[PDB]
Amino acid sequence: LYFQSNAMKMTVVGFWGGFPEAGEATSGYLFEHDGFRLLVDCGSGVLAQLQKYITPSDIDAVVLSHYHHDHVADIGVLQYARLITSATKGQLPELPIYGHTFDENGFHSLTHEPHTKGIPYNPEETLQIGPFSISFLKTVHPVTCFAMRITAGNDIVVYSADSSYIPEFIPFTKDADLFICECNMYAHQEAAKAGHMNSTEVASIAKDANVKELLLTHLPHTGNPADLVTEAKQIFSGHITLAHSGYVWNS
Amino acid sequence: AMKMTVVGFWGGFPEAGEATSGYLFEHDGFRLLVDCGSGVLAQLQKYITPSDIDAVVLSHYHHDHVADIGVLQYARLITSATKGQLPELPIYGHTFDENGFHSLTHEPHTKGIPYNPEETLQIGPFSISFLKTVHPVTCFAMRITAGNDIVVYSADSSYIPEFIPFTKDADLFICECNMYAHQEAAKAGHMNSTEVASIAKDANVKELLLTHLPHTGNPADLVTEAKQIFSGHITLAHSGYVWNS
Ligand code: NA
Ligand code: NA
Ligand SMILES: [Zn+2]
Ligand SMILES: [Zn+2]
Ligand SMILES: [Zn+2]
Ligand SMILES: [Zn+2]
Repeated sequence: LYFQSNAMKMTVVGFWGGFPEAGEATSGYLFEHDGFRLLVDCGSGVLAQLQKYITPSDIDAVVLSHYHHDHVADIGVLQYARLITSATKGQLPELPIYGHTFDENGFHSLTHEPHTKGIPYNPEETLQIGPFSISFLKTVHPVTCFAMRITAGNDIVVYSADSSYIPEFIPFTKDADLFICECNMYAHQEAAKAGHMNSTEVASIAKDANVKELLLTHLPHTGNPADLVTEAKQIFSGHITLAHSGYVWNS
Repeated sequence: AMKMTVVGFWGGFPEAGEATSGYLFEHDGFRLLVDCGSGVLAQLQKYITPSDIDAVVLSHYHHDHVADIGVLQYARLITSATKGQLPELPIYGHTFDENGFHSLTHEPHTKGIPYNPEETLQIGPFSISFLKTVHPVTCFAMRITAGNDIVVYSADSSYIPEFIPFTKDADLFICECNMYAHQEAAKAGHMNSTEVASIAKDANVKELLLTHLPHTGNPADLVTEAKQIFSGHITLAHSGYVWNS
């Protein structure tokens, strides 16, 4: 394959855990490589926020970690956007939306023929979506969920999706250039019961896996989330970024 | 007295940084959200908090009118767990879409409450009657009263003459206007500016608010088109538009 390294751009579209704060969005991350636009998760407010960066026609594929509302809320209106745009501005190609099949109802919802098509992913195999190669790790969370290791050439981006701490994250996240990790809890808070991680746990993974940059996301709605960075810095010495709308990372 | 804030107004899907159908009604401190589409929970918090919502009522289960119900359920759950227990939030909807109605319940945070389109519904200080619209899925327009004020919300529909008695003397008619005057609307279960203006005229409404807007052309032309037929006050929906009685 002839996909170039160091030519991937990741833009944070939404980053709030559970529900969005004012004027923003829950989980949604735009990955771009040589004109191919991959949307990772598609939560509440994501279609509105996405259009700060690209049009709905510009999306080439969507991939989903799990079917919680904060990760899929805008799939339906995305399907309507493709249908309406095709009718009024010119026919678009069928949009593939990649999801797991452990929630059959959730997976079925991804297809709105002929505008979008649900395509299953197999978490035990490596998926190719345009220039992106993706492998998966099953997380620990109240519904079936998969973390993703997204590569193009030699680039490595890991997205935790949602999880409580598991040691399997260490080998999975090994040497990642960017680790986009949920951090729903502060250091003083127990997170595992809820299927989430705290800043201590997240920082531990970043350190053990020797990641280059840690991006704290899926943020809580109490406190000052900047404190998560301060807490994580006590443990992990690499670069730490707090997710915000329009944060851009270049590989 | 009654107040209405446009939270979202785009038809089908939202434009950048905005939202699809969602209208916040307020009377005597009671906050009623009419429809709950995409981007609505994000936009709503420019005005009130999720805790502040007292009830929600839904015209139909198309994605552009219900997309944010799930994250609203999560907002109530999360807020109760972290900031203090909230009352159970009633979400009123029709029962003809069984799966859609069932979704509205997430105990103990929200509860689906059926409305009967043949009866008048009482939600706190608001009284709502319904008109079945013509649209690809089952849908109901709403005549919403509090005190001496009347607001009619078309929800989504192709033109039907039953709108005229239903909308009679409304202080505000919030009407979908998905098509320009030159465009066929009925076959899509929508209305054009000519049809909308025809209802406002025949019903003698006091203000007309054009909403559920299209994503082509210049929507200001809808106002110009409607004014050729309806001589009353005409407003094009935008984020944060406030109507007061
Ligand atoms: Na393109
Ligand atoms: Na209140
Ligand atoms: Zn989540
Ligand atoms: Zn989740
Ligand atoms: Zn609609
Ligand atoms: Zn509709």
